[PDB]
Amino acid sequence: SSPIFISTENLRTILTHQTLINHIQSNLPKASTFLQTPIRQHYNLSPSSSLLLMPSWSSTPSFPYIGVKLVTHFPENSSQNLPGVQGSYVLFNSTTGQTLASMDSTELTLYRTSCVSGLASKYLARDDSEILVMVGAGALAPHLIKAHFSARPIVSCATNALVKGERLKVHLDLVGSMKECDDEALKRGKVFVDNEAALVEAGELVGAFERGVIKEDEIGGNLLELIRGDKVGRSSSEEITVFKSVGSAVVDMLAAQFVYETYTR
Amino acid sequence: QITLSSSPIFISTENLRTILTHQTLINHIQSNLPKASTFLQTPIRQHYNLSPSSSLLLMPSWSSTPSFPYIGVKLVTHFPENSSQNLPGVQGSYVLFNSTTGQTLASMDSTELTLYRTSCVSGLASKYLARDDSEILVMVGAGALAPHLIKAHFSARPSLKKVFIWNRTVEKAINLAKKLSESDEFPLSGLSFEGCGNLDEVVGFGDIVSCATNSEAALVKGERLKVGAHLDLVGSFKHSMKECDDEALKRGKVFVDNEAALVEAGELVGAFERGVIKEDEIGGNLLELIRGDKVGRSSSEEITVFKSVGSAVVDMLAAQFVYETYTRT
Repeated sequence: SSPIFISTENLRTILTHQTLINHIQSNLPKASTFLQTPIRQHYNLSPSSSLLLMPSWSSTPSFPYIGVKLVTHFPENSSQNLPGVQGSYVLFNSTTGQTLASMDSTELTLYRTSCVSGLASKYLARDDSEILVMVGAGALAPHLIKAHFSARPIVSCATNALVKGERLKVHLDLVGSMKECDDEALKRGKVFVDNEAALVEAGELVGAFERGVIKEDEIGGNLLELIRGDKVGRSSSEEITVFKSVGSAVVDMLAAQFVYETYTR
Repeated sequence: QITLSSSPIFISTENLRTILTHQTLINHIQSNLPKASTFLQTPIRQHYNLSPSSSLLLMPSWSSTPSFPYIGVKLVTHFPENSSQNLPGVQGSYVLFNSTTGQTLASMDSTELTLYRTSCVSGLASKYLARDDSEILVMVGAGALAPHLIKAHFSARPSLKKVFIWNRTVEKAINLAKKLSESDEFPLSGLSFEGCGNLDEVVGFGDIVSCATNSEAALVKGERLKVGAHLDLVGSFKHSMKECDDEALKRGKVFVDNEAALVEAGELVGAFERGVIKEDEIGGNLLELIRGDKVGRSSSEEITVFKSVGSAVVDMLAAQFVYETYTRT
């Protein structure tokens, strides 16, 4: 009857990066087919504040969920120990319309992006363990450690610090807008993204497109094509791979669904 | 004053019921409507056709004025064919945020919150429009809104002594009257309740006539209104049948809960479109009566009419009241 409040500790209890990685991996094709995702709604609430509404839904009974992410951006909060990005994700039953569950948007985002990048390591990191680099010690760091270790039982950039392509050992995992890689960390090899939107949102990508170092033909594919195998992952030995993630409503929905479903057994 | 939280708080419907009373919410609306209306920013709603038979609405509002530091988003789903499965068609959640820092503060059921907000807007309106010697309330409709509206009008007018509850299926009215008579609730003991099946016989009894309806059989015909009656036309989301005829608006002075009623109330729009009333002659909105810019009941013989749709500002007032009361325990 009632919707269920999933606090942050509930999220940490029920979720594991391994199982969420596998869930995303096995359901991203069908979910990307069936989920509807309108453009986001953005409102600033004051010269320094903003609200974002991100709905999504599938009304095919094979995936019966409506989701709405509500996000506040208060950047100046960072000048006072306050977090800039906050919010809640609300899940509804798409057959009856009942509110099913609500959970903290930023924690779910941590899990979502960390396991997306872990699944990307599944296709693009070479089979090498205990060799992990992490740039920054933000809240994303333990999440990304656990995800990458689940994938590869590589250097992940989640805090922002600029890494340069001349240093890198002969996989770079960029989390999404401040400089993260030099112009030609994309020189070395094949650059992959989580979805089409990255091609217009990642500052480094379209910035490298400005100066003409790479064309859009030269992008090696997105996470869906790699999962499916339509575009090949790592092919060489000491090859170059990078994966730039910006996020998508579809992965947010997959994660919210997994939380709610495995919480209710 | 007390317990704050850096987590959002889930206020259940049962929590809503033990937290709110109709009188306290009436007073909170009365004393904070002018403020909130001045400061709240409400852009156009967002509507999404989810399916040939279902839709999603998002209504955000915010005030970045620290004397009223809240952001609110009402998320509402409409699944009309749910009535075929004996399920509710209008569901959703209200999410409240701190507008100074941006943190999520509380979430609550939008449908229950709407019952409380709608009923208490009508009751507050009664304090300005119903005669203070009102003794008889006629409730047209025995649905979910009816007990709320009875309690709100009684808190508005404690001189009330008899309630007549009409419903097309009279047994629903008799059952509700029986339950309210045995209720034991304190804003309900100095009252008698009676169910009836013939609307035309009892409309003339009402010093207050409150209508929460959506059918042709529930039409309140203006000719049968008693002199000095106050007629409370309660609108609900996705309910579009006329609650009264043109004569009821012709006989009385018409007030609205806010300006949107003048374009959303089917009754008003048809009245305007046929010449029975004239828009500039509307008595005023609830904000104007509260702040004293327009007077309400002018005579003890006058017919008053109060038409309400809803407003984000009162949604926000109710959600704010629930949150702040929860934190003040």
